[PDB]
Amino acid sequence: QHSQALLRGLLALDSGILFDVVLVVEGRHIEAHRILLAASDYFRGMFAGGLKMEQEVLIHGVSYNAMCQILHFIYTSELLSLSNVQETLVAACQLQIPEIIHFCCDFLMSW
Amino acid sequence: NNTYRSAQHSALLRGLLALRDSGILFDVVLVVERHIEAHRILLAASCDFGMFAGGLMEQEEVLICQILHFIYTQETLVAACQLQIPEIIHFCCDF
Amino acid sequence: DEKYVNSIWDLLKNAIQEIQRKNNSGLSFEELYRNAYTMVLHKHGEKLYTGLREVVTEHLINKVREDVLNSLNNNFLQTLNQAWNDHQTAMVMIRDILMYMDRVYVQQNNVENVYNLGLIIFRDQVVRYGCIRDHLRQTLLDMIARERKGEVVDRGAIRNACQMLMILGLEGRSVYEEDFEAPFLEMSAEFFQMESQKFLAENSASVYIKKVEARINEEIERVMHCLDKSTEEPIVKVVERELISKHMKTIVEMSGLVHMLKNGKTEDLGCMYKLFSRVPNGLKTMCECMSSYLREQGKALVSEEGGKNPVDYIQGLLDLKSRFDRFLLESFNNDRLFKQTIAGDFEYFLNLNSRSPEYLSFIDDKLKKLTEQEVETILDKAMVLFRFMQEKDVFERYYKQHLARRLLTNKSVSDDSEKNMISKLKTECGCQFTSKLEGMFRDMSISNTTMDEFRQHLQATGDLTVRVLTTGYWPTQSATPKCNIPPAPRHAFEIFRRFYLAKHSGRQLTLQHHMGSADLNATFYRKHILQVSTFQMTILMLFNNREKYTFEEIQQETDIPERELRALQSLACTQRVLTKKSKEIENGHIFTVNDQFTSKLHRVKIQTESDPERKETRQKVDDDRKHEIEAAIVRIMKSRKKMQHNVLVAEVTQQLKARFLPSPVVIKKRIEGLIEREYLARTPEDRKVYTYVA
Amino acid sequence: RFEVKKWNAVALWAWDDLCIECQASEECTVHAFHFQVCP
Repeated sequence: QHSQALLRGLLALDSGILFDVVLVVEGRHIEAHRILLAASDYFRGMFAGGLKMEQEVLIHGVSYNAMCQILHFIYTSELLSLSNVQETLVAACQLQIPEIIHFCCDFLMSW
Repeated sequence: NNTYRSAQHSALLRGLLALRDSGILFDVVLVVERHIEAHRILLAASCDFGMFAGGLMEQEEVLICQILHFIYTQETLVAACQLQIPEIIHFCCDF
Repeated sequence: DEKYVNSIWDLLKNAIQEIQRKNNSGLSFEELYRNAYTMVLHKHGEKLYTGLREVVTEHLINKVREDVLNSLNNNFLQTLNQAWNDHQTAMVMIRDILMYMDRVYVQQNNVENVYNLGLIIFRDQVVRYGCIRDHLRQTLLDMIARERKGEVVDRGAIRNACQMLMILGLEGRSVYEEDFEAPFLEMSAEFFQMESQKFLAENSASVYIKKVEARINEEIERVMHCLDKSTEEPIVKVVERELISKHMKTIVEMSGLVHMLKNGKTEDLGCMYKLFSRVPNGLKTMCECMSSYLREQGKALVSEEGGKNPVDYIQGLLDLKSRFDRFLLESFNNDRLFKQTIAGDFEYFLNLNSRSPEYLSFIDDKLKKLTEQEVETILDKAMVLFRFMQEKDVFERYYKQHLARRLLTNKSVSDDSEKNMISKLKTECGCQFTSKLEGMFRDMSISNTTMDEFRQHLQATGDLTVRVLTTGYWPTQSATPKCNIPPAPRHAFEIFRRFYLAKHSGRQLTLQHHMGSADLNATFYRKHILQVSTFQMTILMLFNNREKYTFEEIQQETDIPERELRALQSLACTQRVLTKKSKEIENGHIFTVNDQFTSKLHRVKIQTESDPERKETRQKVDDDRKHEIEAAIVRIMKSRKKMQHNVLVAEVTQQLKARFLPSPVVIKKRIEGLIEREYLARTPEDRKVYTYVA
Repeated sequence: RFEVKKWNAVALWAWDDLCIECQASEECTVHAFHFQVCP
């Protein structure tokens, strides 16, 4: 439960604090925690594995719709709407999280 | 509809520990007495920082081992009393 | 578009050069991943994988080989180590950028991951190379060789080197095995063989074993420290052989086991015991060499000198047992094989002596008057020796004879001491043997009871001491001499005889006059209390008739066997007690009454097996065994009508070995006698098979 | 002069043993035969 409590606190940092990293997938500047992102593997390789480490971040690629759900998942482990599924799968291929890929596949199977 | 969920992040917390072992992205460095780099994000979440988030941010080398370990994964009793953490309290009481 | 992916691949590959080289910046990782991400989606991810492999190989050939070759002169290991660290670092970071390919295309194409691929390239272009590997292997051999000589070397470098080989081996360890592992084992092997050859010059067992044990610890350390455990296990086996197996028997005779046996060096033997305990058949060769010595020493003890004191003979063997028992307790750590070795050794030389049972029957000397506990342990040791003996029946007969003597003379320290010996005999023998001894005790209970009954009879009707003997239980001269008895004692015996006839119906009184003495008086200048055999008593009675009595003359009237009339030679004995020749007994020897004999005490007892006795006693043993097996064979032949000769002799000897080992050749003769006496009947199908005939 | 005194007579008394049946028990004991009417 300690890891879960720590996790809850990490995202609560929801308090507009420690949001050193700023993701940009479509010109829009959304905020995120660099170290916390480096715990979840595109982000892991974005900073710790990144060479220009100077990303505190232009993801570009997929749209924010999918990325918003991707971020909504990496925080509090909660992903996936009927209108927001295929793009999330594509975004789940950019970020190394198969959970979202699996989730979208099951959702597509369902609908 | 069925928005599926998975709390496997419990490799988020694991990665933060490996990040510590890799000695990388150490936003802060704790001056034990000697220095020991740490991550304010985990510190603030583990114990409420107030301190780091309370701008107490001008101190890159904040001046101060059993606690830090537990976070990412006699004196301990005193530290737990000083910094109230229920899990550490229970562990030290059991020990 | 293929040109688009080509251009984006070039950008990614140019950035890959950066990720691979020490400098790592000047680019946005996201772009790089995007390149790889799009390429995989554009069916060019595997194309990128091959290109990545190409630059990885190029780096490990152009930016590595030359660098480590510049260090062929010196610090090759350190330069190679640094290159390995740099390579591994480059592999993980390029992997953390080309991870998407591993995420889908690498597992799809069923190929290895970026890092795995990089390591394979390294163990093909750098490590495990045509020459670089050998340079590393030899320098590691040189490193451990100096470590063997004690030359302080950088064990960290050796450890890093071997560990690096393990990492290159990945899932397997073949890399290290074919790089330094096998060379180290053979190099260490000759290292120990040279050490053992150098030791062969010292020719001293103790220091050899001590430093050999130290070598085991020191060598195994050199391994678990910088050569890990993969090479340690083989070493534990290699050093043990190249240092000890070659001298498995050499060390035994080099100080030496027998040297330790002679000086009772239990501490040195303990080290040798442990040295060969970890050696296959190491204890075996030590045991057989020890048994060889024990055989020699025990045979020397068994070998008679003149004949030797039965007490000393048994005690010598008891002392021999105690020494090796302590050796097993300490040096051989109660090893079961060593125990079995010593046990068989004693069973061997002990039986070589047929007088061993007679000599052990030692027990009589102990029973014939240390504390009770010390005596008990002495009896126990003799019992342990009796166990080694196969002549159980012979010992029982000899002991029961001595027991009967002590019982008749009622001089045993305590019947309880006898009871204990009898009980111990029962544990190591049959109830038959015990019943004989038990019956002897019952007889004594009757004798003392009947004696008082006769005394009560004397009082009722208003110093004879009859000792009734139970037939069988007590062995007696086949033929009682039936000599005349002094009238007064004889008349009194007639009264006890008629008393016993009435008291015990269907029971006679065969007087064994030869057994028993009396308080005979004799003129001595005054009389004296002389303890003489009933035979010597009748002689003095003749002296009452005639002071001058000749050997033959006394026989003509006492009716005593000329040989037993012994009595006259003992009575004369040496003319103090009686004047006859001083000791030699002959017919022409006339005996004159002697009064010169005297003593401070009025009571003076008068002195009263040899080749003849021992011979007849052993013949009795043989005759008993003869009838014994004959009966046993018929018994089982009756139980199992059909019994094949070999089967019959096998079961018979097996069921009888407990008390004695029946000789099969004589068994067959007795078996043929049983065949003649109906019973065994040779079958037409197999004469060996015998059918029982009531 | 030489008169015998306190004579320790030793007389082996004899029947004046287990029957074949028992010989081939000890508890069993002896027209006298060792071990429903007398024969």
